Amino acid sequence: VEPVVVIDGKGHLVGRLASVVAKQLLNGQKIVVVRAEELNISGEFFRNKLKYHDFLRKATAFNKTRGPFHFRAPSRIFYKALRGMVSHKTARGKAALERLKVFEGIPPPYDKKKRVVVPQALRVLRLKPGRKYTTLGKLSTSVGWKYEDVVAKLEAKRKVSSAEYYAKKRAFTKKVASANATAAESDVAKQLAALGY
Amino acid sequence: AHFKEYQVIGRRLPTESVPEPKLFRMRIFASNEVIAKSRYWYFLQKLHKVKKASGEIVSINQINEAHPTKVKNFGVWVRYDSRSGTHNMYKEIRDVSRVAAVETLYQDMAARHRARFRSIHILKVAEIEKTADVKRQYVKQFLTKDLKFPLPHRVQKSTKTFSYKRPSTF
Amino acid sequence: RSKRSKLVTLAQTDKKGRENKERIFDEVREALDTYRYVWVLHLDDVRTPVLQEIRTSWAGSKLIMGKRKVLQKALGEKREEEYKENLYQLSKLCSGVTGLLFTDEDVNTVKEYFKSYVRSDYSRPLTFTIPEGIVYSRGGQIPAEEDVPMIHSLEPTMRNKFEIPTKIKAGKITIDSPYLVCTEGEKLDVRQALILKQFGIAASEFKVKVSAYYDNDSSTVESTNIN
Amino acid sequence: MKYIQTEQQIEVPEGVTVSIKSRIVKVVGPRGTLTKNLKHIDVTFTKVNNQLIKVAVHNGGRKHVAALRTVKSLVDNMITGVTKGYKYKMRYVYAHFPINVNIVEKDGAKFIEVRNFLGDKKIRNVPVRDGVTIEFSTNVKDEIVLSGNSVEDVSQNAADLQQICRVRNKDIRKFLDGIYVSHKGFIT
RNA sequence: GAAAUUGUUGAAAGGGAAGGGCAUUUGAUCAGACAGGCCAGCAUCAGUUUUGGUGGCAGGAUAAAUCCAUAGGAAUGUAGCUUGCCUCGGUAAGUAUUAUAGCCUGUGGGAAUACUGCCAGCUGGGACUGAGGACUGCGACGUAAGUCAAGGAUGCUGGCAUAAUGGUUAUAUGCCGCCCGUCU
RNA sequence: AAGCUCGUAUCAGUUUUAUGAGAAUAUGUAAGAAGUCCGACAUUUGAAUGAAGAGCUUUUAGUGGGCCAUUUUUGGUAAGCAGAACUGGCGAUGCGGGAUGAACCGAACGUAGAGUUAAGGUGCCGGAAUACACGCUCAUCAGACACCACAAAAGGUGUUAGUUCAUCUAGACAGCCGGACGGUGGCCAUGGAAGUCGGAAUCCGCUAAGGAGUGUGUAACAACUCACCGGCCGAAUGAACUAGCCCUGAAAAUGGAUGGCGCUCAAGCGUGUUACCUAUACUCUACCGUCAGGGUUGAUAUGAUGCCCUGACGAGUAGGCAGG
RNA sequence: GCAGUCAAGCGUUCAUAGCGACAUUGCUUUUUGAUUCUUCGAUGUCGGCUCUUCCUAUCAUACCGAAGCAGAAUUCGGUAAGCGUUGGAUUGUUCACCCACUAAUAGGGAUACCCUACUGAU
RNA sequence: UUUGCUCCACACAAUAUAGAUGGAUACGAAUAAGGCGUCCUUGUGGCGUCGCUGAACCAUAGCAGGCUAGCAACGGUGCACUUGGCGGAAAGGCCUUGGGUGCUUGCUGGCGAAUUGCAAUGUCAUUUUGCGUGGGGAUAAAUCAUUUGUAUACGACUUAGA
Repeated sequence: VEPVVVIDGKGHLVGRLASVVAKQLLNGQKIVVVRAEELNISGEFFRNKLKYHDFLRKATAFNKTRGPFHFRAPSRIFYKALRGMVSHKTARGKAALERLKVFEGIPPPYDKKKRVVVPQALRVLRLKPGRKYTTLGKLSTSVGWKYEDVVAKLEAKRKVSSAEYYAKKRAFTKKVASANATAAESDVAKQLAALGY
Repeated sequence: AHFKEYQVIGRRLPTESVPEPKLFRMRIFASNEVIAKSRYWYFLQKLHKVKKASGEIVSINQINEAHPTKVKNFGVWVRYDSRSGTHNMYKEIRDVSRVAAVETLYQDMAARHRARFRSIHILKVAEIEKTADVKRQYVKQFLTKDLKFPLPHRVQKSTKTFSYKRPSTF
Repeated sequence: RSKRSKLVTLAQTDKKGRENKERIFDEVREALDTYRYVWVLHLDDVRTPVLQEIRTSWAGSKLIMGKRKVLQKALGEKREEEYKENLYQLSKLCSGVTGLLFTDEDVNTVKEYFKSYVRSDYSRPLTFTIPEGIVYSRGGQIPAEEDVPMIHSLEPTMRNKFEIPTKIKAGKITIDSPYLVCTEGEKLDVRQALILKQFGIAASEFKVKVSAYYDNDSSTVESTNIN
Repeated sequence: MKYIQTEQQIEVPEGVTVSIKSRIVKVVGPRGTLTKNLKHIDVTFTKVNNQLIKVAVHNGGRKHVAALRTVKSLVDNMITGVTKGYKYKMRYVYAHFPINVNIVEKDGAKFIEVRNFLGDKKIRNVPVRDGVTIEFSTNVKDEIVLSGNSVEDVSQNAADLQQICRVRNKDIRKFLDGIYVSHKGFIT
């Protein structure tokens, strides 16, 4: 429906987000993803770390400079397990992934913009309670992403500036809501109340 | 499938010097009439040495249960032939009608013992009108009075893919 | 799965069953009609040779012990059901461990004999201590020459559950500081009861008490409330 | 088999207070304050009045229930830390070589130093944690006293030092020396 | 004065392959007819087919049920009564069988509905198709001449009359494709 | 293929009746005029079903290398193994699915359009639902398809559903305390051995219960505990066995795979209900082509191998036939 | 290996129509370390280097548990493959087996200019 | 090497889109919990209220959006100026003062729309570039050749030279 969609990757699941992201791509909704270090995976840390090490040991026997790249950072993990879902070798693939832009944290301009989610991939919904999961930021930090303390800091700055925004917006919407309330019990409003507004 | 209850009554053969072999009925569970008839011959062969050519149906009657509204804690005896040799069972159910109860039971055996419908003889199904004859706990715990319990963490299901709310259960 | 495995033995002993329960339930009612009196004796802490002694003492009387509700089975708790009349009232008062006595000689000799009968048993009374030196079988109650040292195997237990500071040099056991084991005028902790067991100190007075009696030909309850 | 619910209760005396937001628990009372996080175990609390409180599980499995009694065992220890406070005690023993024992406060870290283990030259530091106090023993030779409100903290600290003074390469059937605990009781 | 092969110019494409096949786009290029050729749309009907709503019917235990009346019973015990405390109602028992709630079984009553199946019952939306080429016949409407959904489609209207549709062709794109012949 | 005879014709990789040989399966024959009587008996003339035909004579081309699967049967550990016999698939044979294939499931082909399905599937690659519903399972290599990498025996204080035995408000089990006596330190054994270094035996009184005594351990003794009983608390609980999921059994070495991604109230395993996806297979329709049954020299006109009407069918190496 | 015993279980139901779990007993070239120099048709073509990487079921180097561990060192076992495993003596022959060092001297597997790969360069 | 290079607007040309055709509308944090209004003892406080999908919110009428008339209110909004702020993670945008400038569909009037002939995307946006426009702005390196040699297969890397 929109030109652009801006996903928060928090409390989310890699496979089940990758899937919908792929289909929305190949139907043509340009997508950006952010906060991928707040992402999550089913299964415990040790399981996911061993799944990563078994990939890690796989390179070309004779020359590693051409062989598989064991990318570390979380956005690139999500991109890995998305380009497995699309035909990157073709041109339709490459012209899908020229619609995908994946980041950590929320850099600009997107921090001022509307973050969304996907309910059919959330952890809290699409898992049972009383069950494990792994934080991707911690996993990447445990296999050599050397950056985790920094996105923390910038997330702090964005959080405080957004809370200071939220105060203003809450006050202003309080004012307009009080105004519309005072605008109530007036026939110009009562007609709309009859017609569902 | 969506099971049904069926009366089936059969008669060995009209024959000279043995007219009207006495009668043979069964209470039978199936989706339609034909599977009832086939299960009827299948169990009826087991009881004694007769066949479909040496057999015949008297008639059948579909059985609508008398009290749909009434909860009825049933208890049922079953024999079945598993992967290994056969063995028996008694189970305890809190369901509405015999048909919905056994429809749940066949699924339950299908889960817990890989019980397909062929190898599972309904020995008997019954009602337990009073308390103090239930043995199990996974029925008993629903029966105390003033009973209440919550449904936490309802997994809602949106049709849309995106949403703008970072949702909440309740 | 994931159970606590109940530990099993191969002992030649066997369990009691219900045959003993029905046996004593029969024998109580057997004693009832044949004997005249039915005495109730409240006693919670009793000794095996002492019970042997009092068993062999009174053959004219018959002492029997058993579970409370099995005695209620035999005698019958209510007035509505009982072996004979005017026993249900005595059925109520018997709260704790009780031993039933059946006499036919005299009502007064029974109540007075056990008030005369007093012994020395463990508290379960005065205070005691140990010196800050070598420890003995009594632990300084007697002269140390005739007092023999405790055996060194149980010294870790003294450290563990009696909590006492101790350290084992060559075979004499020793300590650095003394410890008053208990005080007077208070019912004892389990460590205090057990250390006076280990010393072998039955410092507590012991009297078996009576709470009531019965008599058939009168068919009445004798209320004798004494300790 | 989905026991439809199960419950335990935590009974509490008057003078102590407790307070719980979602699973974030605090205990404030005579000795002072304690706090713990329970966001990982997915249970539910409800108060009746002011001495008693019901943990509860709805529609739970065996593991999901076996959390519960452990939580009860946690919370009673928490409360009793504030009512009584806990007391452990160790003795620093030797055959031939007298141990040196020392508290040191460097950078406010309150380290515990030990030396002269069978004549070894190495210094072995054991730090001290929050909300736990240490006391060298009065009037008991070769003895040390611990005091605090957090059982887990004091016990972990007691374990650290007796692992750090651990003998290796040698036979404990002949060699004896090592710091262990006399007992584990309350302050009161 | 052909072909392999080679150069210059013009056009086009190009990240470890190329070439071919089905359809189309872009670009280049091109024949035919208007003095009736090309592309489309609307209505009605025919064939195949898909998908909705609504109507009438028969069945089974002439549904069971619900509902109404009716006898009896019991509790996961309702009122009421009784007891122990006690924040003076609130627990625990014991009573109590409708009482200051009600339920179950059994009998009886008259309907509806679901479920299944039937309609030569109606009615609508959407796609593909347009074959054949004076008439002949089984048919319906009717008093009727004649009319018609009756042995295969016609009518009305619009614009263009040009590289616009289409064809060829390089190329991109989706998908597919194992190198030819021969003995085994 | 060329003739001759039939034409509704003898027939059938087929059933049924009847009856044989050797229980079913399989296997054989009869189911009429070519038969019944000494000129008499026609399609109710002797069961069902189906029939682009059936038979006789002459001649012509190619062919006569086996493999695999089911069954009976012989051997063994059995093979990409051998001894025998029936049937089927291949080879000549495309196509949808099996991720891909000498052998599996489905289905045999003109060119095309629409429709509907098969086997297999519907998280994304990928057209089709992150449909609904009951359960289970959480694997430090989970598992994801029958025969297209399987192992059992068993082990498992992981989870579930069970069976059968047992105990129980006349007080089940957990947990705390006490009781847990004599001849007795039982017999020789010994230097010392007293409930336990040890061999033989192994009992009786009181008993609620207490063995000539499970472990702790003294040179001996001693002391402590449960197994055996009673108390204090009060509701269920224990033993054995079974079977589903799970772990283990169940290992190599260039870096490596449920097909990849990844998936855990699943996108897994077990079951059900509808809906949905698409193959040259099915239906309908136009056209081509052959083949067969029918009509058609007749004036006027042009083709008689021609024209017209109807129907069904179309793969195909060697080889054969006809038109080009 | 063969033959028993013990025998959880199985068998239209079953001891005894019969199998069978785990242990046990039967000597199998000698009861007092006396030895015995027993290599008895090794019928195949590799053998021996330059030299790279991988596996662990580790020979030392790590950290650990238990063992009569008083110590030193040793006997086993566990996680462990990060790093290391030699110089000579003897045969066409790999078969055969010593001396000494060191911490040890573990076992295994894997013409050539032409396009590719590798090492390097605009 | 003729006056080339740039930035302000603007008339015309081309070159194509991985594909605009009302708005990419801002908290964070948990989910066996929380948002919002409010009260006071400022709290892990109380009182009330909400959720069950954004099927919302904001915007929206005029010829693809004209010319005009007023009524009422001091507002909203565009455009270029102007003031002071804020933000470095990939800020390249978000605020705010001042006026100017319009339009107002907040309410009520008048005029015009035809003929594209019943529809045919019925062209409205935005990338890049060029040639011309009339107005400001600044008027350099590198390579080769040569020489060295810290380098050296040839190239290259490093140096020097008005």
